[PDB]
Amino acid sequence: TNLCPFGEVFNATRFASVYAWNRKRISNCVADYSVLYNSASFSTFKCYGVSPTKLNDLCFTNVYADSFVIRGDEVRQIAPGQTGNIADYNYKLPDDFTGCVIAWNSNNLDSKVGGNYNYLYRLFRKSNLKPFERDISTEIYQCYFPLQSYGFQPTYGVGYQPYRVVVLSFLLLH
Amino acid sequence: DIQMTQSPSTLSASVGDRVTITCRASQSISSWLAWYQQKPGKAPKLLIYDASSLESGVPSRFSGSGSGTEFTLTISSLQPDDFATYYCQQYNGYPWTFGQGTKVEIKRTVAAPSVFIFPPSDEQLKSGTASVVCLLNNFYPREAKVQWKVDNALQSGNSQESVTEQDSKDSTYSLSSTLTLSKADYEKHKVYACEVTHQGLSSPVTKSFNRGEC
Amino acid sequence: VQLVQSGAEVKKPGASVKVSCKASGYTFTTYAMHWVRQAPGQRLEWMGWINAGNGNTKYSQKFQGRVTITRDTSASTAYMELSSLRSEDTAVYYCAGGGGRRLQFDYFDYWGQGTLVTVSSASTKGPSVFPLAPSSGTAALGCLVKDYFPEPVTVSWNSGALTSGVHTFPAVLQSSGLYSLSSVVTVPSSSLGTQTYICNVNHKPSNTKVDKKVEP
Ligand SMILES: *[C@@H]1O[C@H](CO[C@@H]2O[C@@H](C)[C@@H](O)[C@@H](O)[C@@H]2O)[C@@H](O)[C@H](O)[C@H]1NC(C)=O
Repeated sequence: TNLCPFGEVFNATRFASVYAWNRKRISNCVADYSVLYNSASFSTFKCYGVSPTKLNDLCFTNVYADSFVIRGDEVRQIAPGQTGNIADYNYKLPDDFTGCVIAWNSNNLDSKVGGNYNYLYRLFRKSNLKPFERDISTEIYQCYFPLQSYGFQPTYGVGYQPYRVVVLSFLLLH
Repeated sequence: DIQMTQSPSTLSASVGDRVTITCRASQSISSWLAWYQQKPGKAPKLLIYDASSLESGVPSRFSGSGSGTEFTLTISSLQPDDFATYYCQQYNGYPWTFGQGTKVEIKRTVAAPSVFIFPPSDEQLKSGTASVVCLLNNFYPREAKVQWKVDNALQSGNSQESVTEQDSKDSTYSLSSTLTLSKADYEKHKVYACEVTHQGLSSPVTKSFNRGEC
Repeated sequence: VQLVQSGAEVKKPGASVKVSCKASGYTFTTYAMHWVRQAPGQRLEWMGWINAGNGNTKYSQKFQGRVTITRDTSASTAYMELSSLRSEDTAVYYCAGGGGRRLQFDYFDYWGQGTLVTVSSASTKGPSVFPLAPSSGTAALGCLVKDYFPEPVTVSWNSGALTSGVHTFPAVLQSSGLYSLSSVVTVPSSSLGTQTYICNVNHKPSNTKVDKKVEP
């Protein structure tokens, strides 16, 4: 009878590096999808299961909210079947993903004069990641380093500015 | 380049008081803001980051607040080891910059000083330099003016002060100011006195000596 | 997580100072390490930081081309070196850092002990102690520790045997270039002639000992 804390997700002060992306499980509660459907603070809102029209906690047993920050061009990689650096090495969705990708421009929050070296992404990897697999390793090679910083600064073009991404997976199993 | 100015530069309070320093910024920093505690002779300690997040194992009585451009650091009820200087620091910009700070000191009832004046020893007076010393003993609050007069001529820029940390027993400061002046200048003149103006004196107090006890 | 820096140094203007900061108990291998200095009773200044992984550095423009931050991953030690010092540079010098699990270069989690660095055109010399005699209820008398250039001085009274009423002031830096402070005690004027008051000045760096009688 108590509410689903999407606010803790979307309105979080800090967001994860995509390589070490964050996943929050939404257990028994009720929150409204159409709230965000109308929110229109959102530049990318694509769903693969079904239109957000269910209006309740209608017919759902577990909801996984993945969030992280990638750069602006990279958002088109948060989809079934993409193959770039983010899809290959940092965050891969299943081909039969059913869920919503939600992205929105965070230039004003995550960019920094001088450049925000906090946010990071993995650049090489021996093999691709299976979908929802994760890699937080920081092993120097032999001797060169596998993570790189975006270093967002707010004069970069929208292709390079930070984007905050929320990926909502939907479990039915029960 | 981003400037931080914390509002009560000093603050008397008693144990148990609710206490609220303020930090303001040139620009907005939306929430990228940390608070620090610093005690004399010791490195700073992180207290609050991203404006409200309470660092691990820092007592809950500290609490940060504010977004954008004006920020606060409440202390719900003050404890003895909370007497320290406190800084803020922005991480929205570059160079990271801090505020000037807020010494948070022990409120005490008004304590007028006991002024003393010391001629240069003849021992020193052999070296070509004379030092004249005015002692302000055991007073509170800190606000206090010292004016040196030589033959009743204002002396300015040739005198340096120094001040103790709030005394452990009675919670009072003490100041020593010192008129350094050429040997002949001291010998040229007769009347050396210092004038103390403190919150608690009702009238500026002068404490005087004449060269060679004249 | 423990940061232990390198003692304290003092050098001539135009020279350079290297300051190490060995840090222990860090669970991971990629964390930020800043250097931030505190000029006398002044604001804290951020200077720059290095990355514990790739060794990348971000310097504040105010010191660009003057400082250099090395990271010696093998002995888990962080070095800071500032060259051609202008005496605006006398300060304590802390190494900060943190974030740990989550990287951030934003705010400082753990600090070193601080290392104090002095820039002056002076050589070591012991003080010259001068008495501060009384006049006239309660009387006040003192010493004076003038014209010294170590870093510290410490003064007691009657061989550690006077602690009530003693006040010893923070030093003052003279345009001559030498630190000069004073230490005093308030005593009952009634028992002035009977008692003998003698302050005990020691300044270790220059191997110097002085215990000056004070009388009227
Ligand atoms: C996130 O916040 C949005 C902005 O509206 C207000 O935001 C903050 C400052 C609070 O005052 C909040 O209570 C307000 O509603 C909301 O419109 C939005 O719904 C919030 N997102 C979620 C998922 O709750």
